[PDB]
Parts: sequence; C-alpha cells; structure tokens
Amino acid sequence: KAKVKATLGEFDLRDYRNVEVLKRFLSETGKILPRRRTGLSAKEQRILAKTIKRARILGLLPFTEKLVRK
Amino acid sequence: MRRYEVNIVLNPNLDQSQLALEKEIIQRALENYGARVEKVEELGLRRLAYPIAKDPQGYFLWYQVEMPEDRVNDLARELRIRDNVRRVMVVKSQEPFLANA
Amino acid sequence: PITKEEKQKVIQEFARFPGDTGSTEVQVALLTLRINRLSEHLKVHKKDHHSHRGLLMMVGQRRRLLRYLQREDPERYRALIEKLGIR
Amino acid sequence: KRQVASGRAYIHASYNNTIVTITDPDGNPITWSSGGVIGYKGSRKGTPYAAQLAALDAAKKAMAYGMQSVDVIVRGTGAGREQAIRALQASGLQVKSIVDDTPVPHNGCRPKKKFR
RNA sequence: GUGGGAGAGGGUGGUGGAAUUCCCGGAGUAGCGGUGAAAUGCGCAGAUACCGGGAGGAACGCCGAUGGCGAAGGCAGCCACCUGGUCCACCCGUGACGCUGAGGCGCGAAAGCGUGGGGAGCAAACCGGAUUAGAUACCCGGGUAGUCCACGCCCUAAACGAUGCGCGCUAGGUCUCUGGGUCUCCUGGGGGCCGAAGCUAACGCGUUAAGCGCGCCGCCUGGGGAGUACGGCCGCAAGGC
Ligand SMILES: [Mg+2]
Ligand SMILES: [Mg+2]
Ligand SMILES: [Mg+2]
Ligand SMILES: [Mg+2]
Ligand SMILES: [Mg+2]
Ligand SMILES: [Mg+2]
Ligand SMILES: [Mg+2]
Ligand SMILES: [Mg+2]
Ligand SMILES: [Mg+2]
Ligand SMILES: [Mg+2]
Ligand SMILES: [Mg+2]
Ligand SMILES: [Mg+2]
Ligand SMILES: [Mg+2]
Ligand SMILES: [Mg+2]
Ligand SMILES: [Mg+2]
Ligand SMILES: [Mg+2]
Ligand SMILES: [Mg+2]
Ligand SMILES: [Mg+2]
Ligand SMILES: [Mg+2]
Ligand SMILES: [Mg+2]
Ligand SMILES: [Mg+2]
Ligand SMILES: [Mg+2]
Ligand SMILES: [Mg+2]
Ligand SMILES: [Mg+2]
Repeated sequence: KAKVKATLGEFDLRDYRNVEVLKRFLSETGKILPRRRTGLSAKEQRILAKTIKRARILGLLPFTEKLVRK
Repeated sequence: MRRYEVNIVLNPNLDQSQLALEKEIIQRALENYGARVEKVEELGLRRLAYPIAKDPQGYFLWYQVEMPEDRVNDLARELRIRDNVRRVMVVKSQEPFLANA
Repeated sequence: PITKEEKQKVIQEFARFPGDTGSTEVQVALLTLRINRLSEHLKVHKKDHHSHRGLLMMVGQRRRLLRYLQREDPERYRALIEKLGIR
Repeated sequence: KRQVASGRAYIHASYNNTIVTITDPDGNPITWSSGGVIGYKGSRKGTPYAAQLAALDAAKKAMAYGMQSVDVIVRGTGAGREQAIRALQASGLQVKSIVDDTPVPHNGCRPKKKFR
C-alpha cells in the first residue's frame, strides 16, 4: 500500500479543471481519499476537497464509482 | 470590478454555426452585464465522468473577466438561460496555492 | 464592502494632522462607515442576527470613544458631530 | 424462448431473503429466482443455503436460454451473498466479472427508527 | 493604521450529484415484505428483482477528524454577492480611552401556536398485525399533525465543562489546529492528554485551575409539601417568569 500524494509532481490544488492530477486523489470508487492514503496536510486536504467537488460539479470527476472484482 | 473565471460547458453536438452562435451570445451578454474579458480559453470537447444530458462529452470554455460584482450572479443567470448551455460556473479568481507540501 | 480607497479617503479626511492613522476622530470615523454599511446591510437581511451583534459591538465602541471625546475636548466632539452627523 | 447469448446477473442480498435476477447485456431481465421461489417460506428464505439454491435455479433456468457467461452485479449486504456468488460461478455459467453497485445515498432520506 | 491568515460564524440568490417515493414505458413471473417465530400488508388490474425516462421533496456520502467556527442556542455538497467575529506580523497612529454590569433591550435546540404555501422519507395521535395473564408497550404493517418554507408568536432544556466575565503570578511533558520565525527547533493564538507546586470531602482540578490574588455581576442557607398556592406581569393558546 503506497502513498498517493507522496509520489507525484508538485502542483496546484486550487486548479479545479485539471483532471489528470486530481483523479489520482480519488479511489477504486469515486470517493475522496483519507489523508492517510494521500498525505496532504490539513490545509492541503481542505483545498483538495473543495476543488475536487468543484470538478465533480464541472463533470470531469466522479461522484461515485463501483468496486471491481469482489 | 473583481476578477472571476467564467466556465461555460455546452452541448457537444453543435456544428460550427450553432456553436459560434451560442459562443457569441455568451459574449454579447458578457459584454452587456459590464464584464471585460482579461483572457479566454476554448479547450473544446472534453469527455465526462457522468453523463450531462445523457451526453458522455461536453464543450468547455473559460473567461477570466474583470466585472462589477453586483452583476456577477445576474450574468451567470443570463448564460444560464440558453438551452444549449449545459453547465455554468463563475469562480472568484484565485492566486494558486501549492501542492505536495 | 469597504475598500482601502474609501477607507483612506476618510482617514485622510479626519486625520487630525497628516499621518494620523489611529486618533479619536479617525477611529470614530472608520467606525461610522463600518456601522453605516452594516446598518444598511441590516436594512435588508433583518434575518441575519449575528452580524447585528456586530452592529452592537460597534455602536457601543464608537459611543464610548465619543464619550471620551466629550470628556477630553468638548470642541473636537462638537465639530466631529458637525461632520459625522450623529448623537 | 429467446436465445440470449452471453449476459449479466444481479444478486440482490438483504438480511431477509436473497434474490437473483439475470438479464441480457442491455439491462432487461430474462430469468429470476429467490429463496421464496424454491421451497422455503419463513426466515429460512434468507439462508445462505436457500440463497445458493436461488442462484442455482436461476442459472439453470437461464442456462436453457443459451445464457453462457455473466457479469455479476452485487447489491446489498446479507448472509447468502457468498453462496449466491459461489452458486453462480460454480454453476458452469462462467463469471465474467463480479461488481459492487450497492447503492448507498449521500444522506437524503431519514430512515425508519429500526434504522437510526 | 498597515500587511498577512484560517474557518460548516451569519443572511439572500442561485445551484449540483446520490438515494427514497411516485408516475411513465420497457423487459420479466410468482411471489415480495417482515419476525424471535409469524401474521397484518402488497402481488397475476403482473408485485418484488433489472434497464430507460419523468416528477418532487428532503437532507448532504467519501473529504471528517480524537478537526474548525460562533457569545450561547447552534453552524457541514458547490457558486456569487451581502456581512460578523478572530489570529499572527510590523511597532505606524490616538493616549487609560479601561473591567464588570441591576434594570432595559436583543438573541435563543426541539416541541408547540396563528396565517399562508409545501409535503418525498419519517412519524405522536390514530388504524391494524403479533406478543403476553393483560400489552392501551417493547417487535411487525399502515398513517395524521408535525417534520420543510415565509411572516408572526412561544422563550423552555441534563440551554452541561452541570465550572460567570476580565486581568496578574505559579514546573514540565506530549498529541494538535492555525499564524510569524536566521525552520529537530523558536515564538503567538485555539483545541486535547499526562503531570511541579498548590488545591480538594474525596473523585478529581492543575498555565484551557477546581492553584495564588484583585474587580464586578448572578446565586445558595436541611428534605418533603412545591417550582405548588395566592398576587402581579407576559402570552392567542399551551404556558412562561
Ligand atoms: Mg440551459
Ligand atoms: Mg423470511
Ligand atoms: Mg413497470
Ligand atoms: Mg391478495
Ligand atoms: Mg451542543
Ligand atoms: Mg470576514
Ligand atoms: Mg509607538
Ligand atoms: Mg504622543
Ligand atoms: Mg459587558
Ligand atoms: Mg426558540
Ligand atoms: Mg422548532
Ligand atoms: Mg406550523
Ligand atoms: Mg399549516
Ligand atoms: Mg411503527
Ligand atoms: Mg411508515
Ligand atoms: Mg393543526
Ligand atoms: Mg454558562
Ligand atoms: Mg513554520
Ligand atoms: Mg497552548
Ligand atoms: Mg490532569
Ligand atoms: Mg502533588
Ligand atoms: Mg422546613
Ligand atoms: Mg398566576
Ligand atoms: Mg391575558
């Protein structure tokens, strides 16, 4: 179980229309992931949520998705 | 005046003429609610996570404007109107806070 | 709401000499502008009480201040009521 | 008598029963069974066993439509979810996937007191 | 003043996806639901289970926290405006302008009230099914006010940290939110846990005091009778003080 902020390129959490970075922060379903498996700090994960929701509204990012295998 | 990012996502299946019509009306009303455009980007037809209007794709543009604050809401409401507009969002613009920190 | 522009036009209006930022008339003036925006924000939006708490805070403070003027200098209080149009 | 090629199967598993509805790749049903469908009546409707037999009679009825391989949607948390899976995959119907669509809301609907 | 913050602090206007219900069509067949076991109930006028579509209300999953905000009550999808409080930096301005606060005034979970809307889920009362000796209940199936919105009243609470506000002094350690700093560390502001001294009836409290002091308000004086009676005041009422 790797760490999904902890290897990636430096960026803007306030950029709501950038998928390729953001969708990395989601899950095997559509859920925004815990600081545990991201590694963003306090302030970080706040802004992250807020923009991820911004994108979800804007259509780019999922509200949900289904677990595969089982 | 204040600085805002205008996101307009519209109906993908507009051919050029239609598309420039909606593109235009966006612009004329934009100009008529007093909103000067500091910048624009048309990133075009991007695909969607969930269907909007059962349409897996939508057509995106963006306008950074300086406009009188009182009217921002109203202006949104005008761009809203069009049937070919799918989604509208005004952001108040932001200095870009930084990541992996 | 209020911008440095406006703020400053007032500061420099009521600065009791050049470079006065925090004097009594000044403080009261800043206060009065705050108060008037708020009051009128409350002329609609009666329904938001919290901000009205704020209104109270402010009217009080400017009233203490002002009293202190009336005490210290009847003259500055006299004409800062001329200007600021209150009490 | 439709000659249905390959397809997809829905396991709906509650606490109180287990139902399997199998449909074409398009979403429209073909055959279905539950524990109530086979013999069982009262609480025994939700046995893991009664579930295996639901999924089993469902795969049989389906097998005779020329159903071949399914994509199995799972919805619900019940006992008898597992026997529903193993029943299918081990019916000789071969399993093309299994999923979880199991819908949970973004908190809109106050539930019955039994559920607070 | 200036510069820099963080936040479910408030109002209004928009608005987004998930789920429930219902209607519409599709395909599909005997059950579904529910329990401790079961019945009531719904089902061949084709339900349950799956797909498509529409309607409408309500609330906001994951982020969410042992977190944050606010004086309290309380505040959680996203946008915009309108606004309150607040923290650190610089040491720029006034020059004690300060603290507390009887009265008065304002706020004030829920329930409840009046008028007018709204009503998807829930659900007192009710209507049934169980269960028991009985069951005016716990369980099951329905359902009305209500829950929602506006305006107006009500003004209660385990309104709990059961701990009034302000300021000063008295070892630390650790986790933490948020600032500033020549950035294992230092330095302010919040929130937690262990603890020096000291306090305590003990339990515990301990730089977020229940320690050492000062100001100022509220308050108590055996239990029941009783938050009752009478009086007054408030309220449409219920009732409140
Ligand atoms: Mg439109
Ligand atoms: Mg049963
Ligand atoms: Mg139908
Ligand atoms: Mg019947
Ligand atoms: Mg509370
Ligand atoms: Mg503010
Ligand atoms: Mg100085
Ligand atoms: Mg001097
Ligand atoms: Mg006071
Ligand atoms: Mg109240
Ligand atoms: Mg209420
Ligand atoms: Mg009412
Ligand atoms: Mg009514
Ligand atoms: Mg009931
Ligand atoms: Mg009900
Ligand atoms: Mg009534
Ligand atoms: Mg108190
Ligand atoms: Mg630092
Ligand atoms: Mg501290
Ligand atoms: Mg302790
Ligand atoms: Mg000791
Ligand atoms: Mg006595
Ligand atoms: Mg009386
Ligand atoms: Mg009367």
